[PDB]
Amino acid sequence: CPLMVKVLDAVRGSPAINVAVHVFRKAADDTWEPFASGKTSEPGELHGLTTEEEFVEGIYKVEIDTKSYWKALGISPFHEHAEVVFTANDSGPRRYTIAALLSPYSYSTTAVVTNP
Amino acid sequence: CPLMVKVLDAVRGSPAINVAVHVFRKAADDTWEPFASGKTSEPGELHGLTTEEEFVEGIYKVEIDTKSYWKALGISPFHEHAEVVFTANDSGPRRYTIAALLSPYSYSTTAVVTNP
Amino acid sequence: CPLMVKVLDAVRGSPAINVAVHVFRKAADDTWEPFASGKTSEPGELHGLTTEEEFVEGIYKVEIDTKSYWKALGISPFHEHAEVVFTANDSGPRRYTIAALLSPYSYSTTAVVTNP
Amino acid sequence: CPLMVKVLDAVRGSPAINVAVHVFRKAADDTWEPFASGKTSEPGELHGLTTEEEFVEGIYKVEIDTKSYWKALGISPFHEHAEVVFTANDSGPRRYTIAALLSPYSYSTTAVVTNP
Repeated sequence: CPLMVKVLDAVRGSPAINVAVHVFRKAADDTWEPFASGKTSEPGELHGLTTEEEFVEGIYKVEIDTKSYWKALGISPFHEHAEVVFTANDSGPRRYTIAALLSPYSYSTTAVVTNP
Repeated sequence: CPLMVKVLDAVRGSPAINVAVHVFRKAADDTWEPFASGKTSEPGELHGLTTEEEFVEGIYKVEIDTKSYWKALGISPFHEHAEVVFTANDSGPRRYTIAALLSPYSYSTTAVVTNP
Repeated sequence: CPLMVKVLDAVRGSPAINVAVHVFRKAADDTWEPFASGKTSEPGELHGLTTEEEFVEGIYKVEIDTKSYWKALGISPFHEHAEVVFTANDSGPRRYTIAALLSPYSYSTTAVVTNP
Repeated sequence: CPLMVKVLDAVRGSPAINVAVHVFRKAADDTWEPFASGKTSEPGELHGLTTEEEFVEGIYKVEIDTKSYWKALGISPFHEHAEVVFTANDSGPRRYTIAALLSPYSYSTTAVVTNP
């Protein structure tokens, strides 16, 4: 698991469950290729998106469907979605945790990059 | 101003000056059309991007070139840019402030929406 | 102003109005001495807390009464208050802006420090 | 483990290791009693601070010595420390995760409160 996504809800102080996540990779065409997707589970995590073989250097985009999450709760949100765009670079083994902290009119995203 | 962007630097405790910002509007073809651009000035703000007449209902993207900002300081940051995507003016004209707080591996963005 | 406090609400996308703020300075006895207080006004700001002459070197505490803010809105929040503690003016006089972004279970605080 | 503390470094995109944490409980005297302490480990977590028997309803303070952490890295920080003050309330089983995201001039803190 070189790539993990974790989503938290700052209004309720809870993991954000059932949030759709889409991952894209920038293709030679300079367009965004579907790469992986999933919905967050009870602890607000999405595991198993990819494997070390497939997760080669490149530019990746992580799209989190925050608007549907707030709409389920009855809260009118500002953003259409939250996007995280980054380069993956070989340099030691790397694991990536992309964390997102959600409010209706604000979000924070942080990357924790560790080397096992 | 109907649209104002404010950018702060969490490492130095200072406004983020000379940050490039590009604004796009989603067209009828579902492509992103260039709408306005500029660079933050010394208080970390960008004003004058649009007028009330031009700033019609639509889906807008604000792209903040964070990577160039950190590289000019000697830091290799995680994100390629910070992107904020939102529906604007769909219940009438509003005034939008988009704020971004920058760190090398993390950013936060908040919207303040007022009714003129 | 040598000291300004700005408070935003991440749930509503709005400045946080009528929030009580108390400022304390650490005394020679290591107790917290009351220094200034006030309430945020409609743009979410509190000005006029002190003067350059009064705002000497020291350790200062800014206490933001977040709990009362959320309770007046019907929400039972996690934190009792938000506290910001910092050394001020130790290399000469500076101008401080203390910003706080509020959600029910999360808050962020940032300092912007400028040299007059 | 009803209480866990997790500390992240937004400059380096890493867990914040060896950060001192002190936990206090508000005593009948209305003063702060030492309750638990520790230093964060490699994944930036502090476990084992207390037990369900001892963690009764009350007001608790968590103090994170952020200033020493930045000083070790050669970065001049703004805050003396980060403080988190909250009430623990019986109402179902509750576990508390206090998360802190650190930058030199900014920090965020979030509570994730779950019921097993």
